[PDB]
Amino acid sequence: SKETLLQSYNKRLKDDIKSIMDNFTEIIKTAKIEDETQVSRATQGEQDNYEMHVRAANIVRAGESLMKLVSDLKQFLILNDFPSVNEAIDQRNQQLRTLQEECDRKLITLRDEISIDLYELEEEYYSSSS
Amino acid sequence: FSSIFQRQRVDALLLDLRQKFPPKF
Amino acid sequence: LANERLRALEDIEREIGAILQNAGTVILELSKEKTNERLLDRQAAAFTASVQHVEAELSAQIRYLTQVATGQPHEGSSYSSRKDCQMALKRVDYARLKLSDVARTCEQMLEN
Amino acid sequence: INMMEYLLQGSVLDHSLESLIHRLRGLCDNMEPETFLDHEMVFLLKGQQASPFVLRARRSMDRAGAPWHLRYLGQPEMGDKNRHALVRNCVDIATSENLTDFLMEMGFRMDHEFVAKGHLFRKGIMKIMVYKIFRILVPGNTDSTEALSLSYLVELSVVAPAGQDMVSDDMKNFAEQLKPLVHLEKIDPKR
Amino acid sequence: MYNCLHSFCLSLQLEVLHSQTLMLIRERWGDLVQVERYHAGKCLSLSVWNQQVVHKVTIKIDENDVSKPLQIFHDPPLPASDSKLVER
Amino acid sequence: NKQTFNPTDTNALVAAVAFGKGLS
Amino acid sequence: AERLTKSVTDFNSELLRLRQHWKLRKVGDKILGDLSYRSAGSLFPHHGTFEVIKNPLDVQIPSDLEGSAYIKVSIQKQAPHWQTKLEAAQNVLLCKEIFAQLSREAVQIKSQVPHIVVKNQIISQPFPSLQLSISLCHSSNDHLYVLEHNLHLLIREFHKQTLSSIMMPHPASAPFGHKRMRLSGPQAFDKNEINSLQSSEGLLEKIIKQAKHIFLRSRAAATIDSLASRIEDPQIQAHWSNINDVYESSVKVLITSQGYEQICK
Repeated sequence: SKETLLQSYNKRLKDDIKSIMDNFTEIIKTAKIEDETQVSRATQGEQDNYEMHVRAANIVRAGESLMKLVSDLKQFLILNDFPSVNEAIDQRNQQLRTLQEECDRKLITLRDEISIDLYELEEEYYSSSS
Repeated sequence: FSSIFQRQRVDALLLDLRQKFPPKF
Repeated sequence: LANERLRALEDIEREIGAILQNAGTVILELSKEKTNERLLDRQAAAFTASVQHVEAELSAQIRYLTQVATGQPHEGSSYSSRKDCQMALKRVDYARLKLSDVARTCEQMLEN
Repeated sequence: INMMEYLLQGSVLDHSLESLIHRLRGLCDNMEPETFLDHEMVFLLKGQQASPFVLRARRSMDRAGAPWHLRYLGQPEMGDKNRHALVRNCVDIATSENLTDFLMEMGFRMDHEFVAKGHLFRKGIMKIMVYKIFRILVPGNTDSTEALSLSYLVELSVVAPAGQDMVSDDMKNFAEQLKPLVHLEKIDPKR
Repeated sequence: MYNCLHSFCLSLQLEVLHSQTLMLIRERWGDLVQVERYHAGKCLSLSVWNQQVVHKVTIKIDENDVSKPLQIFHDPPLPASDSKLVER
Repeated sequence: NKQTFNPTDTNALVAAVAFGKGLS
Repeated sequence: AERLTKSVTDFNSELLRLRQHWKLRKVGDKILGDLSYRSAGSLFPHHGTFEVIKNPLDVQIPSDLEGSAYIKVSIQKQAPHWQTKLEAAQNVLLCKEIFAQLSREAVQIKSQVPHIVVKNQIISQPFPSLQLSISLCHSSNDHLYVLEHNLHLLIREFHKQTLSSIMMPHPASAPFGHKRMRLSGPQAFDKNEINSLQSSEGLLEKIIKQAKHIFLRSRAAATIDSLASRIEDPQIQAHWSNINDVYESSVKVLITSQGYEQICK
């Protein structure tokens, strides 16, 4: 139903909120210093760097996912709204009706003027003896 | 680096053709 | 009807400023001497709370557009009434060609 | 036969109403707001009936040709035929200005009043109307009135003949389009 | 191999004609004139000028004689030899 | 977040016009 | 960081046109829109549900609404791009029902001197010496235009009783109906007034009445032209009213002598 879609959008919004915080927390959690107990520390620093690299790219792809999921609802909102939907439908009605009445007045004047010319021609023919 | 939405009677009487002319080997 | 696209542009074009906020945080962080630690801390706090008001903007955008979800009929035929001048206009053009033929019939009696 | 009704009640503040009417022109046909105004007058007959023959007469002063219309409605019904709308017994006849003077003969008198002014829209059989109710002080005149409430008292009515049941499905399904905006209810006329 | 395409395309012509009949029947009548018999790619009969407003025409084909198209023989009517109308 | 509808006020409205209280 | 700055600095710009110029709808995963006049008040069981595919973009109108078809009458003495596309399909969509009703009216209704139809040809013989053809010119890409140009307005006003507000009266006690029938309850109308207000007239009778009006005016013109050409002796004068009715007219005919017309009034 509609409420299922609303809950799905809410769940993915909360997942988007959770992912960003989960990305920022693990970057600084792994930056803490611990004493070595038979470690051979030569391999740990490159591991920490190579794990930091993917965690920052996780933030980058989280921003990209935000950009895409905002556009996902952009087309959802654009199809069912009411800012001027009941308003812009009638604003084209009277605008074209004004032109309709202007053309009606123009054709009325042309008809009257023409008919005058026709009667003038008629009485010009009647002016001749015929 | 589709259908004409008349195939159902087309195929039905074509089915009548398959029980009269079956495929023959 | 451009208000919500302006809100979406506010959501989008803020993110460049967010990138610059993160950059100004990290460059001041990697500096050995930081006289303006307050500027660094307010950059970090602004980046923290500003993604939050972007979320608030998204929530306001969807809540303003939530409960208007239905179908919409484009009622009336405004183009049908609009085209009602055009056949009168071509009738006027028919009268124009009729009077042009009247003039052409008036032409040949002038020479002879 | 004798017809019956279906009434849904509610009260919505006017500041949030402006979006709701956006839906009214977004699903129905091309109707415009009307803002009709009526005068309402309560009368009753003190007959031998246990419940007095109490009725409410309307008259639209703004529109000519609409005469005095009496509405005699019955007691509330607790039937299982319709659990979400008011089931009432009504007889509705329109008569001219010979109504009010004729009603003085059987002792129809001053009970109360409420002036109705607002919009009405329809879609098939459902009629949703959003109107202001006005209360009078010094009831002799009609100009010394005031708003009986600030929240708009919104009603929805469906008329049906005798019988013709199985209607609660369509009204509920059409109200599901407007459930986040409005919460209609079947309230008792008492308490 | 001629005789099989003889059989099947004529049946395919019968396919076309049997389809053509039923798509005409559904719509264009004012119901004043109706259909009496009709077969699966074989034949058809109709009635016109019926008893409530009688005359019939039966359209058949043979299962041989490729030289001839779907038959048009008068039923109850049997019109006189028209120098155009029967010929039409 | 705001109470545009008020059930107590609605129940007062449906009872105020029922009989004669709050008029004198 | 720099990858997304240049990636964001037109898709939704055109998407705000189809909501305003036409009717928009969403189902499943695809955006569509109807073409029928249900919103304009047409009770025809058909939906012109065209779809939209993002590419620019494109609209896709389904079958049975393609080509060009119109109506042509003839008397005879013989025994952006998407905006254009949607209305072009809608014209044929309306012409579907136009000649459907026109064809079924000729057969379903008994008439004096009835006419025929073959496939799209109403051949009518109103008068013994007059016959006219009405044709659904289905081009699937001599004539008088006034009849069908008026018929467009006839069906447009035939959409109006499905679209106007006469059947929504003001009172709550009067849900629907006409004002005259509401008056007839208390103020009982006379027997003439009961049956004068009701009117159920077919389109074709009005069409043939207009044709008879035009033909009779042409015949009167032929008589007065025969009078003018044959008889120029006193003088001939014909004058017509500048305002006219659809059925009846009023004309002035003067046959007055050559020299002293001002006396013989």
